[PDB]
Amino acid sequence: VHWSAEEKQLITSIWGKVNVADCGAEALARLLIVYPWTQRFFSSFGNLSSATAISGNPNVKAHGKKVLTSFGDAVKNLDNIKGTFAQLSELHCDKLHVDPENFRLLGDILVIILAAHFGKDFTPECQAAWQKLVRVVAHALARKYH
Amino acid sequence: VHWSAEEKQLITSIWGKVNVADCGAEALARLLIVYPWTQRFFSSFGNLSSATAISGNPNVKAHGKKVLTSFGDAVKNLDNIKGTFAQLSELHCDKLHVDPENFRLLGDILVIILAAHFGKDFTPECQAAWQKLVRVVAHALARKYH
Amino acid sequence: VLSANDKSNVKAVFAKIGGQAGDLGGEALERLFITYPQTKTYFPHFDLSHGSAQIKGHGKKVAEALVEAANHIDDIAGALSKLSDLHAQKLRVDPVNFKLLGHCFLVVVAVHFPSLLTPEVHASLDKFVLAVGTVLTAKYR
Amino acid sequence: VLSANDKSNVKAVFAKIGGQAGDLGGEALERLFITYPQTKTYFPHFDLSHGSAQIKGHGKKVAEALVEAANHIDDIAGALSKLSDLHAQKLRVDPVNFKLLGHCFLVVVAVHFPSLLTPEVHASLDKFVLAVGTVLTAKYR
Ligand code: HEM
Ligand code: HEM
Ligand code: HEM
Ligand code: HEM
Repeated sequence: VHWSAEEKQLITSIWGKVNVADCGAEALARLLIVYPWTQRFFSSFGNLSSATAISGNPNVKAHGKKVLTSFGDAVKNLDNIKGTFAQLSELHCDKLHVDPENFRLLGDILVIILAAHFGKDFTPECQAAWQKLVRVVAHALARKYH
Repeated sequence: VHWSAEEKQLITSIWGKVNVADCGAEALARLLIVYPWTQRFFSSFGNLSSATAISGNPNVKAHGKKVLTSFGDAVKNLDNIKGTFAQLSELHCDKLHVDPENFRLLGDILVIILAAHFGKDFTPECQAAWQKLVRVVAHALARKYH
Repeated sequence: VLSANDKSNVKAVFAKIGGQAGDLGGEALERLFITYPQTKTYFPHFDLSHGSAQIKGHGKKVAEALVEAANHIDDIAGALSKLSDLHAQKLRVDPVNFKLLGHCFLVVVAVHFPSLLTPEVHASLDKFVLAVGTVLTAKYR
Repeated sequence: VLSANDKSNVKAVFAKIGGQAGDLGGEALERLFITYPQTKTYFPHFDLSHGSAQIKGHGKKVAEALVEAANHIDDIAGALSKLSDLHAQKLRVDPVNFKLLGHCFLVVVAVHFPSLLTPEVHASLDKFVLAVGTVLTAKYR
């Protein structure tokens, strides 16, 4: 709930270099494959019975861009993650019923995916700073119980 | 964070019938045995290398009474679990470093232990009401990150 | 892993709870939908209202595979061959939904059969139901 | 469970990452103590300061049992016989502390070896490290 100085500068000196499109499907395509009891919420997404398809569906494609577009709303407004994902705290609870663990799981997919897109320029401290940012955007949603 | 009417009346119409002593060691003796990577924090507790001893140590005996004595502080003050276990939120974080899961685990030991002490008089609704109370006393402590 | 005494305390208990299944396996699902409504999402085809012929009866089915799963304490994967697919590939049941059921099963036995479920028995029973689901998730993990 | 392609993608990757261990197994523990200080409680005997001969060197040991654990992809319990006790009975390592390490291991491979770790490979690798620890917790679960 506190943000040390170098953290803010670091989650952004690496944010603005994210291709919200390309790392968009990537976080989602990975989460449908490596955690496939999750495909259950995306049955309205079309054919998802193969990596080739889970990588390749248009619906999954442009839901990703949206999901990661939701992390830019964490980055810019680093003191008020409460207010930002408060409406998404509901929709990821009362509407769908997505167990907290799942968030924390997409969270890691995401911390893996830039650790691949940014190589050596994504350092342990930087990782210390994002896997933390995960755990809070992750928690903002985890509220409609608490 | 909201407490429906029959819930309050129910977590107490069953609270005051708890023998804080006897169900004290019980929740703790059970948690040391069925989750024994937890004994690691109780090395200063003496000989804990057998159920017979984990059931039977004096130090474990009178730490239990204390632990469950901490749930009576949840029951009476059902709107302010924040304030009550805010100092224990720290000590169960910055001092010892006890992973959130562990709490949630003692939580269940506890919801099991009265379901044995109260038989049929501990009904599904009543269970719906306590396993909930667990998840909040459980969360009050889970804060020194969030 | 289960050692003999695990496998044997998990027998002891299932030699008593042989009596009741649509009376005991059935009470742990009413406990599941009430404490965790969310898990009602898996049963739109079901009636979940206090008492119905579905939670009685599908209830009676869940005990069986746990009773069956106990009779084959060494080879449970095969002993629950169909089930692990129908739960992991088809219905696609979120992993955690097992611990809750598993834990729901413990309550009902703590309800009716107190002075069996001693701490050690608790442990065994836990390791068991806690590995019954493992073998039900097999397909995804 | 691991099927052939699991067991084989988990080979493919370990046939490349053969190159580096006190260079790769070692970078996932610096990632562990930094992202999760807490896990520093297990090493009062250690220096954890950026660079030391302990995280380099114990680092080089952790890759090995994961490399060894890969060479015996069918029988890993035995292939990590000592370790599972020294971690589960003696040091008594909290279960979750594995997923973090496991996940820490994925990062370092995502760091250095991007265009191997494709989504499917990610899955395999996950199932692997995620069952490497299982076999390390064996004693308690
Ligand atoms: C934890 C990080 C997550 C973030 C930041 C996030 C963000 C979002 C966003 C931006 C939307 C778009 C809603 C709209 O524009 O109307 C959404 C909806 C949705 N989310 Fe998430 N989400 C997260 C995790 C998850 C998880 C873990 C799941 C399931 C396991 C999930 C499943 C869904 C589904 C099914 C929708 C509705 C899309 C549709 O209509 O098909 N999300 N979320
Ligand atoms: C989640 C419900 C829990 C509650 C309500 C609770 C409550 C308490 C209370 C009342 C104390 C006494 C502190 C004092 O009087 O100075 C305490 C301390 C302590 N707690 Fe907990 N606790 C909980 C969970 C846990 C868990 C999950 C662990 C470890 C896995 C744990 C380990 C300890 C230890 C080691 C102490 C210090 C006792 C000593 O000095 O040896 N507690 N807690
Ligand atoms: C102790 C672990 C479990 C056992 C022993 C078990 C047992 C069973 C059995 C015996 C069936 C009947 C198969 C058939 O006749 O078609 C079944 C089906 C089913 N189970 Fe489970 N189950 C377990 C866990 C779960 C969990 C955790 C959930 C989700 C909350 C779940 C939800 C379902 C559903 C939705 C069906 C299909 C019902 C129908 O379509 O008629 N089960 N299970
Ligand atoms: C991928 C899973 C893991 C692997 C492959 C692994 C591997 C090893 C190896 C090879 C040793 C050396 C044994 C020896 O020479 O005595 C060891 C010891 C040790 N491990 Fe792990 N380990 C794993 C998980 C963990 C976790 C999760 C923790 C806790 C955060 C941990 C903490 C320790 C500690 C404290 C020692 C003893 C160090 C010493 O006393 O010198 N390990 N492990």
